[PDB]
Amino acid sequence: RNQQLRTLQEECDRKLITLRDEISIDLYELEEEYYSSSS
Amino acid sequence: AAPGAPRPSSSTLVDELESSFEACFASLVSQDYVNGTDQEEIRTGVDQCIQKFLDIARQTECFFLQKRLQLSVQKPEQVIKEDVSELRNELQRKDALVQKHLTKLRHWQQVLEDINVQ
Amino acid sequence: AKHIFLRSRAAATIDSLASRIEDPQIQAHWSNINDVYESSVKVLITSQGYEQICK
Amino acid sequence: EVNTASLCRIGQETVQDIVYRTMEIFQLLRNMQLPNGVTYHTGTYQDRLTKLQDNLRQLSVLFRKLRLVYDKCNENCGGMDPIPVEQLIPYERREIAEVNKKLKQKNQQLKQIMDQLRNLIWDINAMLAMRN
Amino acid sequence: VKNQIISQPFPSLQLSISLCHSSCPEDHLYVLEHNLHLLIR
Repeated sequence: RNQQLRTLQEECDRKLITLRDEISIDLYELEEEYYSSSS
Repeated sequence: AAPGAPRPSSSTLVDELESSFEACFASLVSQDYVNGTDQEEIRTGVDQCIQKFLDIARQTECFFLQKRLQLSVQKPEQVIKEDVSELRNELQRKDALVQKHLTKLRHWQQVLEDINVQ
Repeated sequence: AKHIFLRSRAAATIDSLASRIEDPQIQAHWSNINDVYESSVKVLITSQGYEQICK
Repeated sequence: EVNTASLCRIGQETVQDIVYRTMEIFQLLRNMQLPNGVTYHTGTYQDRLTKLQDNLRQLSVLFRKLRLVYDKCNENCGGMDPIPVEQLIPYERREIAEVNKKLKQKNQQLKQIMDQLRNLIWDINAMLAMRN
Repeated sequence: VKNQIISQPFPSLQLSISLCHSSCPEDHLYVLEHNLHLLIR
């Protein structure tokens, strides 16, 4: 059960890090688009 | 007409660019004997050719800005249409990027729906 | 304290753009790894329609 | 029908890109190592000369477009034939305004979406203290 | 006083996140997990 829950939380943390990376990519790419707006 | 003020010449701003460009490179590509001893010699010439090149470039660019300003103060409708087209392109690009990000986030959250089977 | 301070800083930065539009705008860039207490924010002048003004 | 402003912008962009291409090709042919490499038999120089010819074609068509747009500009001399140079030193647009307002509304909406995305995207900074 | 711990670094906002028995800025979820884990830490 220990190994089960550890693998579960490890995959959860991996998915969270991947989502963080995706969100940061979207943000940084949109911030460049945010500079384009001259208003 | 070396000390004279007037410049008796014409036909420039077009041939000058290619001339200056090919000038200090023909020195390189040449089917002629090259003495195997030289230092700090061609450097002066290449600095001169790049200097005159960037100078005439600056001249052309300043002429372009002058013409553009005179056109805008003459025909502002053209500048207005240009700005409208630029704004349309910017809005289209923004919408495309927004749709792409939305689709990416959708695809991402969709596959990690039941990651925890439980 | 850190949370409310970061919030106020972000608010001030984003309001700066609204308060001054004709003036050179400001781009916003935050880090990708922010510690519990430590964090960093990248901010550039980013003069409009030019890329050679990053001084 | 005229697009003279866009023409001048394209010409400026083209000459700037020509200078950029010159710099790039100089940086490229800068590290022109010995073709008869000890380890590399025929790998590098092939792609090197390929990119060389590519940049050559690029600068050629750039010069062509420059000449074309210059001829177009110098030929279409319509409006202000005198063109006073001393007229540059100081002492309808409804559709334009509507499009500007629409773009500003879309920008504000996108900014609100991005603001929400900020909080929805940090997501690790608050809880990295015990994350694994 | 009772299940509430009010505090102020400086007079700008409120504090004392808390809970109770049964029978916008998303500063709601990631404020409890930290203090929760603090005990096991």
